[PDB]
Amino acid sequence: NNHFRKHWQRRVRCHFDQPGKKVTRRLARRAKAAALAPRPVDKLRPIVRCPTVKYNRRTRLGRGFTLEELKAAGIPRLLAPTIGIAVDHRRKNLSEESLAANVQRLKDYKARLILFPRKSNKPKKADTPKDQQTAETTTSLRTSFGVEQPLAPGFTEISKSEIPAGIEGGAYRALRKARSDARLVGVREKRAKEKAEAEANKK
Amino acid sequence: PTRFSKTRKHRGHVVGMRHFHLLRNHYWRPSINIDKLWSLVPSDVREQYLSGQKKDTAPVIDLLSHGYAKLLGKGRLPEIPVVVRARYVSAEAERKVKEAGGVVELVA
RNA sequence: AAACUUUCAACAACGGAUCUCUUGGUUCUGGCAUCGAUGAAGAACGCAGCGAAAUGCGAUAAGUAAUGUGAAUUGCAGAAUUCCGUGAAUCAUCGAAUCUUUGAACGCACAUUGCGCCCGCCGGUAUUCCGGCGGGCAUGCCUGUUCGAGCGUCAU
RNA sequence: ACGAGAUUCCCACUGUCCCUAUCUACUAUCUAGCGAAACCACAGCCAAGGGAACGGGCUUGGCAAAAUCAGCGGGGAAAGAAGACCCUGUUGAGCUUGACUCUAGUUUGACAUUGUGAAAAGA
RNA sequence: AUGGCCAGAAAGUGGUGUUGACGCAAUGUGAUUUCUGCCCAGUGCUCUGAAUGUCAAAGUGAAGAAAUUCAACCAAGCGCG
RNA sequence: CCCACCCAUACCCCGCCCUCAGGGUAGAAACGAUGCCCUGAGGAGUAGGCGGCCGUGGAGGUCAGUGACGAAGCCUAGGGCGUGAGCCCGGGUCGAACGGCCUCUAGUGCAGAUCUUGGUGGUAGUAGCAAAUACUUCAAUGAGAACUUGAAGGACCGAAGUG
RNA sequence: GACUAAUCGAACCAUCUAGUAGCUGGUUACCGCCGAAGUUUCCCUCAGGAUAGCAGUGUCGACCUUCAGUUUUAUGAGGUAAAGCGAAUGAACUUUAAAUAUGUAAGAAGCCCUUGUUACUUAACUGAACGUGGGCAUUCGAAUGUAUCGACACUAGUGGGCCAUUUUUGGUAAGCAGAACUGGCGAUGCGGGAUGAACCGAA
RNA sequence: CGGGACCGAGGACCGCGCUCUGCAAGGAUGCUGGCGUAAUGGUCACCAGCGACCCGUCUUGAAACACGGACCAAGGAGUCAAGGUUUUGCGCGAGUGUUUGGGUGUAAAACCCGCACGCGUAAUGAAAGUGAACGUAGGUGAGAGCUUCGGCGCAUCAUCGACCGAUCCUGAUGUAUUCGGAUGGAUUUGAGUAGGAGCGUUAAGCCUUGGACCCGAAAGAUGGUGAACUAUGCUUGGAUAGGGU
RNA sequence: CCUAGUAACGGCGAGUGAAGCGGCAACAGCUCAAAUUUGAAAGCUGGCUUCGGCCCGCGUUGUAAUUUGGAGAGGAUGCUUUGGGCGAGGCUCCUUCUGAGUUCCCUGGAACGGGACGCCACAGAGGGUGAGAGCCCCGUAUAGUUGGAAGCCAAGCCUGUGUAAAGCUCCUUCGACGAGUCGAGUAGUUUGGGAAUGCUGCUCAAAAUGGGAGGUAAAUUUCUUCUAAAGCUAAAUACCGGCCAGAGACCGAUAGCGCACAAGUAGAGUGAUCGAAAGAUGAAAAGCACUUUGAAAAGAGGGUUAAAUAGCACGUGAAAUUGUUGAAAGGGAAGCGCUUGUGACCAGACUUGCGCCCGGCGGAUCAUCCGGUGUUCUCACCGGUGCACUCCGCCGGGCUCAGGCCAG
Repeated sequence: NNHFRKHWQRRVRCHFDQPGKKVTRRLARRAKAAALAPRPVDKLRPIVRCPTVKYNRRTRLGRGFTLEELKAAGIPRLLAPTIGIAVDHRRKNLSEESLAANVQRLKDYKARLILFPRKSNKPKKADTPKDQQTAETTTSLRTSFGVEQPLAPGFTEISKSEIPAGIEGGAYRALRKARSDARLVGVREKRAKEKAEAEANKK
Repeated sequence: PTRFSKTRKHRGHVVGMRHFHLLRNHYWRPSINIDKLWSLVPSDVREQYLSGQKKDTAPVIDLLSHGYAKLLGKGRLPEIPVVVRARYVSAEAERKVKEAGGVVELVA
């Protein structure tokens, strides 16, 4: 299983520039942080659940918050990308739980936000006052607003009187019955339709 | 290293069905036998449960958090009631959990 | 016995190995984005007191200006530099210029230093002739200007 | 008729021989000057023996005396002979043909370019 | 000559062609003299002479809920004569 | 038929080398224990397999390493060690660096390839230096004159020319 | 098939390109320890393959069980020589019995008895097979030899060669041609055959 | 009882012995002479006696043939990468692997961090799917080691059983009366379970693919350059005594 | 990075081969066409300008504002939003400047070598200087420190305020959305998508909850996702070209690029193109004055140099091959092995050691005891005591033993 039948020597990529590229990336990050100070170096991201049945046990960071999440948090969609919040217009909220989690995330960020006035001599009422502008800040939203609990807890404890009775017949029999019903959903519907037609014909 | 090779010494002497667009994530269901079930409990709590200092509590184990979807039934269990939450379970694994005095809860 | 041929040694030849050296290669890494009708890359021909080449330069020709430095250059010759200075130097920098004939190459040509056209200026007796000098004259396309063509559509 | 085409004969003619001899020039030769190359495992007298039909070197004999010059063409060397010939190929290439698969050209049909009126036969 | 024989990738392309059968093109034979053993009809050459016998694509009909399937019809060539 | 005698790397005895095998060696006065001591047997080798050592360029560590009072290199009818590849020293030449030990590393070891590049022999002072008719005398120049010049002669091209 | 710049049955230049070759040539220090092989069996052959066998390094297992190109004993094959027929009968006669080499067997892992079953077999619970239990250690039931074990792993060459004694099968005018075993050589020096792939001695 | 030759390994004692004040008994001492340096010894050159083919290379069984080699110096040919496999060393171990990345730095080093992921921890089936204890993880026979001397028995081997999946047959209680598939059998099968052994790394051997030990072919293809030679043609020029018929 | 050598494709099989998810690096979003400004083309190129504008025009076959599906338009409703100008300070790039021995001795032509005594070090990187230099010189380290230009960022501070534009919340309603295009057939090509891929040509050719996709062909009924046929946009990514810079367990003049040199040069070819060889005197030319022999080249003396055994043939100067000198051998090969011999030339070894007995010197680090100290805790060291029948050296004799080579 050796794929060396093409002119492979023309397209060999070595990586001797790995430490140099790491140094260049760190220099670029330092320059971006110095240019963006006192703002954090990154944008606030929502918590999303990974697709497919393999990865839906785990949550991670998404692209941006939804318009519904911004509306429920009270943050206008034009103000949001100017105060460090990422916006994603494609994503929708199919269920209430993720919507509530991301709305609470936005409200925590809004409670921790310090908003400097556009003009120092003319502050507005949406702006943070000068007596509150001084506080210990964070510069990594991926760290301070990360995924705290990416998986469910793998172990809890309950009293022995709170042990559930379980599904009737057993979980194995419940799984077998669910698979059988899914396989026979159409045949039983056709049989019921034929029986109803026969009953209507010979009532 | 070239000085250790034999060349230096030899110097002077020379079926079934096809499945189009297979997605492996459809078939993700890792399995754990019941003889490894107590190893998912943290060590101090596991030793307390096995010693018998917890006679009023039962451990609830989420297999999907540990990365398992099916509970298989190789081995034997101690006589301690355990709540197990799993996507799939074998008949023998359920039978052994029920003898141990716990229950297998189905999740998705 | 010598000579000759061969062997061994010393010194001398022939030749350029060995050793040591390296203003050069080779590979990797890091930084930067900047050619040309405002005429590029390339080519030719020239330029030094004494050069054929390499280098630099373009009839302002081993260079001019400007800025900085501050006493050379050097193979020969000849001159320095008021050294208490608008200042040496094959110096460095470089923002101002010069930049022959060409070349995408542009009046038409070019195997020719061939032949033109337009407009000014100057000189030779000069309204007519002769000569010199300066500025122009390629193609495709765009925007606008102005001059036009066609019962193509009309009004009067 | 013509012919640097292939063949047999006749007369003349004669150094083709018989049968060789002699002369001239230029070389070869010697000297002064100048000055290569091919080739070269090592070397070079033979005889008999050396199973594989081969000896220069081994065995047994004949023998065998420095250093040289002109010739010579028996071996040994010497042929762009690593040629030519024969044999072999996962052989190469040119060429031929109802060998295979294709194909330029040619030919035939259909759709499009493709419009305006008639008359007749079928829907 | 709305042609023959060629050329070009194509072209509002070129040649033959400033050409027209006493011409142009392709063959075979090879001055003159001599000279066409006798007769066909198998292969071949050519006849739009009747056929659909073979019969592509397109088009036409039948069934089917449709994919599709089945039918005729069917140019040139081949075949037959 | 008989007696004596000759000699193989064969056989016997002895020494030495190596390999293999079997033993001994700590209340350590005790050892490159990867050592030392005792005993026995065995020894050809192509294809092939394995082990140990020697050498070359470069790297880390180390030797308080060598060196202009002479490094490296080279020559040597001068020596010492090793079965061997090799190692070391003396003498001569020379002029600026180099080596030992343990690890690391490789563009690491030549007699052959009608090799590659460069250099050099025998042949050998040899083969030739022989088409185009041809040269000679005196003087001058000069270190030196057949093939320079002047004069004096003799010849050739022979007008489809050596013009 | 001439000529197209000394190049022509398809010129020259650069590139693809370090094109491919199974064919030719070459392939670089020393010492030590082992050390080979030519139809064995299967496959359509030549322009063929695998494969057995023989080798070296590692290990491991109780390196435990013993085993053996040998003799003897018992019994086969070779009854073939031979003795007698005052034994019978007449190589084919036999009381007895050759030589050369040759097959099989020779223990506690063995032998025998008993009990059942049988889906084997037999007229048959009869033989045989499978189990069951028991007895036989009083000598473990010839000789000689025995640094000779076993099982893995990985690696390598050679796997339809030459000569010769013997046996055997065919042949030729005469030569000779197939097989089987064994020995030698290819891989090998030494003493002797004056000399030397195949001889003698000896490694 | 004589005569001669070659050798002297070892290095306190220990032993077997005897002829027992000692010895010839587990290996040489004693006495004496010359010389003390090229005398012994060694190296080189040569003579003498005996011995002794020219090296690779190729071929087959082997020779012979054939091919290469005038001489010398310097280069000069099993390498690197990826992926397997077995063995050796090392770390951790049901886990293992920091180095894609992030942090940090005395800055390509070293040090530190973690989500995911890879391999392993479970297999079987074409698939849907199902998925590994009757037993101190079984019985019997061996088996190192240990033993309280009765036995316990590692690894491993042989044999009989048990469990999981696949195949075939039967089809229980139940029931969306057409689903469900228990129980019991029979064949093979799988490096399956039956008290985990793997993951990472180093070193060596072998494969497998790349130019792949080095040097070569006749070739094939892509794009360019030539009619100064020569072939043919067009345009424009030049040239060729004297005789015979 | 992983997915993954997996799904899949593949004569007679050699082989080929993605994607979603997941972790990370980097992240950034938007503009049109389809609407009547219609109570006012509100838009724009060019020319002339007194810089106030004014003209020639483009354009209604549509130039501004508004809207882009995330929506929007119309309403309703009540709150919020905005324009300019200074600017401390910081950063980027060139510029002035930076520590310490030429102290003494020896070798040497020359110290930059050896020895002694110092000093600097946020500098002991590198190079030069007559041989290995931290302190002779350039540089090197570090904070800064002179002078200059152009940008960027930025703590804050002055002012205008609502004519107008903008955001938020709700809603009956409305809500235009790209055509020879999508799609279908067929042909070629391509792909893992030779049932599921893309592209292009020809023919046919759409629609309005429509259309595309949902990797096995079709009909029926559902569902899920987006919204094609118009357009812009930094970063993370690539880099055998160019420019600048720093490095290496790389090569060391037949190596490394073909080229360390007047190298893509000289040279060759009609041309396309092909394409070398070739570095080193010495620290300093001090590159040989002068004499003499030769026509000259040169030779010989004699200087120069540390050395000409460095003479512009030039560091070192191997082998092949050659000359001279010295030695030897040779009757059709030499070379080589074992063993003597001759000649020539050499390495070792040896030269005396140790121990007793006398005699003569020169000294008390003899034994014991005391104190101090260290140790291995019983052994030592240091200071006092020796008073010479004891220790330690030296010199004369004598004796034993052991000593080199060859032999009987």
